[PDB]
Amino acid sequence: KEYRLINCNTSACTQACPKVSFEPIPIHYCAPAGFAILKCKDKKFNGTGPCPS
Amino acid sequence: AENLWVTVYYGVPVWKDAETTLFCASDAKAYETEKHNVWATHACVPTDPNPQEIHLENVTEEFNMWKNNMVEQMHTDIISLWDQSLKPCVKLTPLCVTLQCTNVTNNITDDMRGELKNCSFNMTTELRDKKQKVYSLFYRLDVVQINSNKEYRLINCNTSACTQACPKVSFEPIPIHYCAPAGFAILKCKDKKFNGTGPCPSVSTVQCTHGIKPVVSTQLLLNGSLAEEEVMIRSENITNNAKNILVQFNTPVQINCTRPNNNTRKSIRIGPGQAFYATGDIIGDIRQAHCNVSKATWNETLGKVVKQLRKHFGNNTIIRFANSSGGDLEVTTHSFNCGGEFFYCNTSGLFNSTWISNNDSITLPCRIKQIINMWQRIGQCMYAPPIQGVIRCVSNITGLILTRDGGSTNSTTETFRPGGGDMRDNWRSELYKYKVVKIEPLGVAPTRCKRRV
Amino acid sequence: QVQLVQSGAVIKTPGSSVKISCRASGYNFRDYSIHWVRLIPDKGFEWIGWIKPLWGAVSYARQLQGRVSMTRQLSQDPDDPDWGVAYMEFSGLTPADTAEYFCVRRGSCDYCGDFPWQYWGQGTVVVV
Amino acid sequence: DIVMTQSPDSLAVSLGERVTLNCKSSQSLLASSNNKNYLAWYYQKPGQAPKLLIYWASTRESGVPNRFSGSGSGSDFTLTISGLQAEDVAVYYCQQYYTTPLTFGGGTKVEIK
Amino acid sequence: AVGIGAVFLGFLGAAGSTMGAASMTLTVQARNLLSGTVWGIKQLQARVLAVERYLRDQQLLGIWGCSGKLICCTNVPWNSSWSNRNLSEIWDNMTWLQWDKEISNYTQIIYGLLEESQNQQEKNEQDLLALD
Amino acid sequence: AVGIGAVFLGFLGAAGSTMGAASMTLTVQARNLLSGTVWGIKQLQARVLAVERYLRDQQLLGIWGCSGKLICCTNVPWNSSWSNRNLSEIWDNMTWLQWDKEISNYTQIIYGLLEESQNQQEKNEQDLLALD
Amino acid sequence: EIVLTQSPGILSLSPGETATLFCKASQGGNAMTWYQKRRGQVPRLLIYDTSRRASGVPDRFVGSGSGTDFFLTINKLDREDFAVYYCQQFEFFGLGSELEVH
Ligand SMILES: *[C@@H]1O[C@H](CO)[C@@H](O[C@@H]2O[C@H](CO)[C@@H](O[C@@H]3O[C@H](CO[C@H]4O[C@H](CO)[C@@H](O)[C@H](O)[C@@H]4O)[C@@H](O)[C@H](O[C@H]4O[C@H](CO)[C@@H](O)[C@H](O)[C@@H]4O)[C@@H]3O)[C@H](O)[C@H]2NC(C)=O)[C@H](O)[C@H]1NC(C)=O
Ligand SMILES: *[C@@H]1O[C@H](CO)[C@@H](O[C@@H]2O[C@H](CO)[C@@H](O[C@@H]3O[C@H](CO)[C@@H](O)[C@H](O[C@H]4O[C@H](CO)[C@@H](O)[C@H](O)[C@@H]4O)[C@@H]3O)[C@H](O)[C@H]2NC(C)=O)[C@H](O)[C@H]1NC(C)=O
Ligand SMILES: *[C@@H]1O[C@H](CO)[C@@H](O[C@@H]2O[C@H](CO)[C@@H](O[C@@H]3O[C@H](CO)[C@@H](O)[C@H](O[C@H]4O[C@H](CO)[C@@H](O)[C@H](O)[C@@H]4O)[C@@H]3O)[C@H](O)[C@H]2NC(C)=O)[C@H](O)[C@H]1NC(C)=O
Ligand SMILES: *[C@@H]1O[C@H](CO)[C@@H](O[C@@H]2O[C@H](CO)[C@@H](O[C@@H]3O[C@H](CO)[C@@H](O)[C@H](O)[C@@H]3O)[C@H](O)[C@H]2NC(C)=O)[C@H](O)[C@H]1NC(C)=O
Ligand SMILES: *[C@@H]1O[C@H](CO)[C@@H](O[C@@H]2O[C@H](CO)[C@@H](O)[C@H](O)[C@H]2NC(C)=O)[C@H](O)[C@H]1NC(C)=O
Ligand SMILES: *[C@@H]1O[C@H](CO)[C@@H](O[C@@H]2O[C@H](CO)[C@@H](O)[C@H](O)[C@H]2NC(C)=O)[C@H](O)[C@H]1NC(C)=O
Ligand SMILES: *[C@@H]1O[C@H](CO)[C@@H](O[C@@H]2O[C@H](CO)[C@@H](O)[C@H](O)[C@H]2NC(C)=O)[C@H](O)[C@H]1NC(C)=O
Ligand SMILES: *[C@@H]1O[C@H](CO)[C@@H](O[C@@H]2O[C@H](CO)[C@@H](O)[C@H](O)[C@H]2NC(C)=O)[C@H](O)[C@H]1NC(C)=O
Ligand SMILES: *[C@@H]1O[C@H](CO)[C@@H](O[C@@H]2O[C@H](CO)[C@@H](O)[C@H](O)[C@H]2NC(C)=O)[C@H](O)[C@H]1NC(C)=O
Ligand SMILES: *[C@@H]1O[C@H](CO)[C@@H](O[C@@H]2O[C@H](CO)[C@@H](O)[C@H](O)[C@H]2NC(C)=O)[C@H](O)[C@H]1NC(C)=O
Ligand SMILES: *[C@@H]1O[C@H](CO)[C@@H](O[C@@H]2O[C@H](CO)[C@@H](O)[C@H](O)[C@H]2NC(C)=O)[C@H](O)[C@H]1NC(C)=O
Ligand SMILES: *[C@@H]1O[C@H](CO)[C@@H](O[C@@H]2O[C@H](CO)[C@@H](O)[C@H](O)[C@H]2NC(C)=O)[C@H](O)[C@H]1NC(C)=O
Ligand SMILES: *[C@@H]1O[C@H](CO)[C@@H](O)[C@H](O)[C@H]1NC(C)=O
Ligand SMILES: *[C@@H]1O[C@H](CO)[C@@H](O)[C@H](O)[C@H]1NC(C)=O
Ligand SMILES: *[C@@H]1O[C@H](CO)[C@@H](O)[C@H](O)[C@H]1NC(C)=O
Ligand SMILES: *[C@@H]1O[C@H](CO)[C@@H](O)[C@H](O)[C@H]1NC(C)=O
Ligand SMILES: *[C@@H]1O[C@H](CO)[C@@H](O)[C@H](O)[C@H]1NC(C)=O
Ligand SMILES: *[C@@H]1O[C@H](CO)[C@@H](O)[C@H](O)[C@H]1NC(C)=O
Repeated sequence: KEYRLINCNTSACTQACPKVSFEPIPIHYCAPAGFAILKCKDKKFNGTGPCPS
Repeated sequence: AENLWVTVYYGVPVWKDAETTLFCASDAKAYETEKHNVWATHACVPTDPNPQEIHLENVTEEFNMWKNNMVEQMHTDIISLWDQSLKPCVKLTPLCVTLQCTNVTNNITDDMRGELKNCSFNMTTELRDKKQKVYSLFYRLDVVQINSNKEYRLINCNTSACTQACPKVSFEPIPIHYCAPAGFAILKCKDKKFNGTGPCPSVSTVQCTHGIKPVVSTQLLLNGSLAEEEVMIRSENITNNAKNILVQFNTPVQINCTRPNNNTRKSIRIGPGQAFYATGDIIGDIRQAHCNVSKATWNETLGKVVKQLRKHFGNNTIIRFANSSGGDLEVTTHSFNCGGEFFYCNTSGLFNSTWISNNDSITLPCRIKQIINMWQRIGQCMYAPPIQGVIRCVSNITGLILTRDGGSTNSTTETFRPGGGDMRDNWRSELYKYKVVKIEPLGVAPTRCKRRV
Repeated sequence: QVQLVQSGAVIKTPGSSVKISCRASGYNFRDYSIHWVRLIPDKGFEWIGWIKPLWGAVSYARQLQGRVSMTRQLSQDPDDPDWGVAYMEFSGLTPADTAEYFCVRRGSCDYCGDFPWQYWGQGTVVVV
Repeated sequence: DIVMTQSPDSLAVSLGERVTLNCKSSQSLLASSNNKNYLAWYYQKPGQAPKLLIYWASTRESGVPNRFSGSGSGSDFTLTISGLQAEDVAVYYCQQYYTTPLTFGGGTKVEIK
Repeated sequence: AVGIGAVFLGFLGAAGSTMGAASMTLTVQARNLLSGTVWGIKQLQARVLAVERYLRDQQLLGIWGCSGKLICCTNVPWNSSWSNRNLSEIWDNMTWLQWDKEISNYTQIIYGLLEESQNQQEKNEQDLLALD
Repeated sequence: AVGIGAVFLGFLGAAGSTMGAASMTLTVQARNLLSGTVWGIKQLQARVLAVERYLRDQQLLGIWGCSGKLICCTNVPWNSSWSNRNLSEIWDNMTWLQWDKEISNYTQIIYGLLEESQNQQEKNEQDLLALD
Repeated sequence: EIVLTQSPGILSLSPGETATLFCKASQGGNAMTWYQKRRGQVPRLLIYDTSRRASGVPDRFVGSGSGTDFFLTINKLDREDFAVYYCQQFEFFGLGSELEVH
């Protein structure tokens, strides 16, 4: 009864380094100069059509 | 008329202190060499030696080499640039192998020890089927015995695959000029008696720094910048004992250093386009690598530095010099690179002095390592290939890096140990003059004129 | 967090050579110097010596030279480099050396000097 | 929008000694262009129209003596009193005037214990 | 206040001279302010920092009265609460390195007044053209 | 048309106000238009796109009459085939977001006339200096 | 060597009062460090650089003075704030200023 890994015929499998963690930390996506970012503060806004606020 | 009107002026000469990234530059003769036979020859811009400076009258800026920037930048850049000349090189993955080591063919003395081991091992050939048997010569400091039979291994077989230093690229120092970008300026202190702290009365602006040959030496910093007329000792705070004292003296001390062993570089084929340069025969006598300083001029410079050390410690102070208290190899014994060869030379003959408040030459022995752990990284060692022939080099002892011991319980004396420690004490002895400032135009001032509509 | 954790207390004979370790964890151990300082009853704090653990550069108190010896053991792996072990072999034990010993570290602020010791080990009580 | 949250709900102390109060903002009110910051610290008596105490997040109003200090920049702000009087023991307020809608703090009712 | 002299008169040469004498050499510091496998990124971000700083300073000038004058006068008066010192003891006594510290606190109070006076002068000019 | 008020008056604050009222705050959008191992390339090309756009707009201004005025008048008359609406119903009724759509088709017809009038005024000025 | 001398030594004060602790340096021109050691506990950095407070210490510990005269002023003495206080200059120490409860 001899086995193998399932990925022995597609790739050498890179170990995730135990030093680095996979926890989520919040990203802020900032715009460069000349561009702006608009946020919709409307309550009943389904993500399509005119936002009044 | 007593009402003044404000006016903004552009191009106003006034600066603040700032932290920016200076860029490297080399001389035109340093730019002349090519193909990365040294580090990064075309990465840096060419410039003149002794770049242009103008003097600033009636100006006074306070300097501080200890809270200075751009020694951090030079330290980071020289570490990263040391790393970037190793990616094309050869990893010694197939050489971490069982070494069957016997003694070198020599008249063995049972009291002393042979510093060379003749080690045979299986080496993989350029074909992946056949392996060969090949021998080499290693030092005691590079191999350790794993537990009749006598089989060894390398000391770095459990931490890293050891990148061979490429024999094409050389490790000689070539002077870097650190040039400022637009909007920034660099100020140099031309004052004589300036200890690197406080107001400098005579500064001059300059576009690039003067030439800084990158030397790697823990104790006894070599080929440095000489002082003007007397020995100058420099420290952040004298009474703190955990601060190093950087001693820069006037006339340099000539030191000669040599390996008199005539070696044979022998090539071993690891794989396709993979060559390991090992030691072959020792042609002739098995002699010990060493260095010489002059006895008389070293006693002279020690008298000068005691004369200058008695200014901060009172006149009736007995100044004595003893060797390093302990540590690793390259923090206790003074390290350098004599043309692609890393020496570790014993300084116990130098710092053996006592000083009361009333044709010879010192030989000092050296060890040689072939694998090194520069800057004490976690997984990056470096094999260094052997080089042909007797190797001698001449250098100038420019200064010292001293450290006072923790004097308490009525210290009638104060003693001084040599010590390398951080490399930045080596780098702060060259950028002690300069600082970098941000030039800010658009001053604003009152004068007696309203704009005519 | 930054932790300096020592070995337990010990009872030694007059003339021995005691060894006290100090595992540091939670920071880059190659950066900060480790000081050793003692406390004697009815004598107060006495400084023993520091070590720079990047190369093990030691410096000792003047009246304790020839008796103390400091070494270190770094972390050699690319996965857990945030620990280290300092050592202190204090030899030539007399009954005047009955004291509580401490491995300490400076703070990590930009005006913290070498000697402004923020972090402190729990101390090892040594009775000779 | 911008939430202005005062950290205590009340503060009942004796008279004569100093106190201190805080107002945290959900958004950094420090205007990067003017390099000056936007808090109005108000003071409302029982049954009275309020008055300003601190403008530009640090500066006292005329008619207000030297015993007040608006302090702090960025996002968290501190009104420090130096000496309490009997005329002072009523509700304080913090206000951002950086954007629309103009939102106030919760109102820390300081009285005498 | 310029005379005949053959010395180079270079960048930051009159930084220690009095500010009535460093004003006669302001085109030098204006001139020497712009032109000057991985390291190209460092050099390139240094160059774009240089041109960004030059554009920010030229934009601060341009929203005021002077866009390319390099010496310009305006219509806000010198509030004597700012520096409370005589006119004779600035242009013949102090330097720009020393005058920078004495109004660094009152800086950014002045710049808003400069923009305010320039916007008011622009709308007055627009109305004066409009009534014609 | 400016008054006393303590609110911040920030970038794109008067985008929905009428264009006779957003014209009193134009230095704010002019100010907040320039300053703001692989990712340095993305940040760096974003910064050079910003300074390139600023230079293109300043070049379009500079080849016209105004180089740093931020409100400038010129000598081409408003062709009433472009917008065919009253003066009272633009500065008190509509916004720039709504006026942008109504002359976006007639844009680039106007800019050539602006360059033409500025080149003709430059050569008339050169000839008027030349006859003296 | 820097001989440090602490002047009050044993001082007994009621809780809610203020304490002033004096440290005297034989050589001036340097900073002073203030530690607190409670009974059977690990010492804690209170004050470094003669005025700066450490991380996690309340505001009522006020360091002051210069030259040879160094003051530690505690205001509104808590019950926990009755311990031994030490002044450090570079590697030297005082003999302890015990603060006892009246
Ligand atoms: C402190 O400063 C001194 C002064 O510069 C340094 O001394 C020099 O050190 C370098 C490198 O260590 C020496 O360079 C090497 O010299 C060897 C001796 O040959 C010399 O003499 C012949 C005949 O006159 C010349 O043709 C030759 O150029 C040398 O001047 C050479 O064998 C070496 O050349 C080999 O390696 C290079 C590497 O690229 C190849 O290009 C060559 O073709 C050849 O294979 C090399 O040139 C230099 O000679 C030293 N000068 C003096 C006056 O002694 C110290 O090293 C420095 N201290 C420290 C610690 O750096
Ligand atoms: C740097 O260099 C110094 C000197 O250049 C070097 O110090 C020497 O180290 C050795 C051992 O490392 C010391 O010990 C000697 O070792 C031999 C070995 O058999 C002993 O026999 C010697 O004893 C003789 O001398 C005694 C006293 O005179 C006699 O009582 C005895 O009967 C023997 O005759 C001796 O102990 C040696 O003493 C020192 N040298 C000096 C001057 O102290 C140092 O080790 C080098 N640094 C490093 C890191 O290696
Ligand atoms: C060993 O010597 C060095 C070299 O002098 C010395 O470094 C200096 O430390 C001081 C702090 O001890 C640094 O700070 C300055 O201190 C002076 C005098 O107090 C003032 O100009 C400034 O401090 C003011 O502001 C502080 C906070 O705002 C206040 O707490 C203080 O009371 C003052 O009002 C300034 O910050 C100084 O910059 C360094 N100088 C250098 C060149 O490094 C070091 O402290 C000495 N070691 C010891 C243990 O004293
Ligand atoms: C500074 O100088 C002193 C004085 O020479 C050095 O002390 C000496 O150190 C050596 C080790 O390098 C000692 O040698 C001994 O050799 C025996 C041989 O078997 C070995 O078993 C011992 O463990 C020890 O290695 C020597 O006794 C010692 N001498 C004295 C008087 O202490 C010191 O090493 C020098 N420091 C440096 C950094 O060079
Ligand atoms: C999301 O809401 C929008 C309105 O804002 C809806 O869009 C309109 O839907 C009606 C039919 O219900 C159409 O007659 C309109 O033409 C739509 N307007 C637009 C602008 O699309 C939309 O149907 C909603 N979507 C969902 C998934 O609920
Ligand atoms: C190192 O050891 C090797 C053996 O592994 C020595 O090489 C042999 O030397 C003897 C003596 O002349 C010859 O007869 C053999 O033919 C050699 N064998 C090979 C494979 O070369 C070598 O001489 C030793 N070198 C040193 C410096 O000790
Ligand atoms: C070969 O090297 C070994 C070491 O691996 C030598 O063995 C010891 O060497 C030391 C110093 O060289 C002597 O003090 C010991 O007495 C040696 N051990 C024995 C059991 O004699 C060995 O002497 C070297 N030479 C030979 C010919 O084997
Ligand atoms: C090189 O490889 C050879 C063959 O793989 C090794 O020789 C073997 O050594 C073991 C242990 O002594 C013996 O049991 C085998 O019989 C040997 N095989 C042969 C073919 O000789 C040898 O040890 C390796 N190393 C060196 C230095 O020669
Ligand atoms: C380096 O020189 C400076 C003077 O330029 C010394 O600094 C002064 O030292 C005196 C005491 O001797 C103090 O009273 C001054 O306040 C210091 N001034 C400044 C600006 O720090 C300094 O002590 C010297 N340092 C060394 C190591 O010799
Ligand atoms: C080191 O050894 C080599 C031998 O490999 C010496 O080179 C020989 O030198 C002699 C005369 O000096 C010539 O006749 C030979 O042709 C040389 N042989 C080779 C292979 O180069 C060299 O001289 C020795 N170096 C020293 C300093 O003694
Ligand atoms: C270090 O080496 C230099 C050679 O590079 C020695 O200088 C020579 O000294 C001899 C006398 O001993 C003179 O005849 C030579 O003319 C000198 N040559 C040069 C180039 O200077 C120096 O003496 C050596 N010093 C020591 C301490 O060994
Ligand atoms: C060590 O310093 C000496 C000066 O003390 C250097 O000698 C000078 O070298 C330059 C060119 O390198 C010559 O122009 C001078 O004439 C030399 N002066 C003297 C007095 O010799 C020497 O080059 C330095 N380096 C070494 C390796 O000795
Ligand atoms: C790899 O092996 C598995 C198991 O036999 C098989 O399901 C899969 O298709 C194979 N993949 C390839 C690319 O051969
Ligand atoms: C590697 O082996 C040497 C020799 O046994 C030992 O001293 C060292 O601690 C080892 N390193 C590691 C990371 O195991
Ligand atoms: C030591 O003596 C010298 C005489 O050369 C004098 O200049 C200096 O001031 C003296 N220093 C002290 C501390 O007495
Ligand atoms: C110290 O000096 C003496 C005499 O000069 C010498 O005999 C001794 O070997 C020296 N010490 C060392 C460790 O070399
Ligand atoms: C600016 O503020 C500082 C700190 O309050 C003050 O010392 C300085 O005098 C002020 N500037 C002027 C010109 O008064
Ligand atoms: C511009 O062209 C479009 C498409 O032909 C047209 O609908 C629009 O009305 C034109 N613009 C104006 C202002 O008439």
